[PDB]
Amino acid sequence: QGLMQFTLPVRLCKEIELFHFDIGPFENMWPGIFVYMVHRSCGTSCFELEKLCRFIMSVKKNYRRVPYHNWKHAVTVAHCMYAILQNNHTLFTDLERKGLLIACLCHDLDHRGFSNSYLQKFDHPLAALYSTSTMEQHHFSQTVSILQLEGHNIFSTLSSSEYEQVLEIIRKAIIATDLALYFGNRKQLEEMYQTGSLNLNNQSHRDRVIGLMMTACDLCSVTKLWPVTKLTANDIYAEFWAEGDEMKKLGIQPIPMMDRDKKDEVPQGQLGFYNAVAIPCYTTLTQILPPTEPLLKACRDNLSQWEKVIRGEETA
Ligand SMILES: CNC(=O)c1c(NC(=O)c2nc(C3CC3)ccc2Nc2cncnc2)cnn1CCOC
Ligand SMILES: [Mg+2]
Ligand SMILES: [Zn+2]
Repeated sequence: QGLMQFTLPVRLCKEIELFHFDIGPFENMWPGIFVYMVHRSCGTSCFELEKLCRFIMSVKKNYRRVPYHNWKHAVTVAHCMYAILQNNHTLFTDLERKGLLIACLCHDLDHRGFSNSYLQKFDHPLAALYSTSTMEQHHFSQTVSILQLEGHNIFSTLSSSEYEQVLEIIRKAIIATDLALYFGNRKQLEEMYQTGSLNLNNQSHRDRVIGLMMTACDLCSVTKLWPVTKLTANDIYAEFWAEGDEMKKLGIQPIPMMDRDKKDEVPQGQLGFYNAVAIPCYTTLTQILPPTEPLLKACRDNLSQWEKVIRGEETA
């Protein structure tokens, strides 16, 4: 009952509070870690533990054995959201605490390792069904499916209209992880913040901020200790290159990040990605949520590490 608290070994208990925490190589431990994060950020009364565990294991089952967009990534993204929530606890509603961890867990459901562009060029049926944010609408669709399985409705105690709000929080959160949308969203939040217009009681403003939190959480692999960030970059390029292979099989030249014949220009590509995407992302998020500072700091640190790789002072 509410007398049963989830607990972590001492190192995990302490370090899970750090933005740069790595959830480790033991898959069996990740459901325990997520439940722990839900109990401490939401509460032990937020979800029926039996439903949550059933919902978690179905979500895990619907993640694929791909190098990067996998179950480890879902929990990692949830953990980053947990860290943002714990250090900005005053700024979020009950529905947002409930819904955002779950959105992070579900945000890449049934990812096969291929971008929205590959599905468009392949003419995947999902591209007829969802003309933009294709994968992201599929991720949400899969979330809803899993909620509608017997014994899986973790939101069963909520009123009809709360359930609808929480699903709309989840839907918009998952859609926000379409990076094609992030550039617009970050520009808008940037202008809004500088002008002083930004207003966390304005729902459409809340939506934008949660969307940037999701971008930041989604990319949070660039905010880990260097060994984690460097090893995780191998996994994403494994997917990028498999997709470039598939682009080439369609007789289409892939963009450079997905061409494995450009493996030697990964440090250059990363430098490009941090300056254009990551740094601006965590910068804007740090302005809006000052206590998310360590994400930006660890991002600048890993940039300086890539610079070191370029100049031959570091290996990868
Ligand atoms: C839009 N750009 C690019 O998506 C892009 C790159 N994307 C990533 O590296 C990357 N993308 C995602 C999301 C977009 C798919 C997440 C993590 C990434 N990296 C990473 C590094 N370390 C550890 N885990 C992950 C690389 N080159 N470009 C082109 C150059 O862009 C400026
Ligand atoms: Mg995704
Ligand atoms: Zn993701």
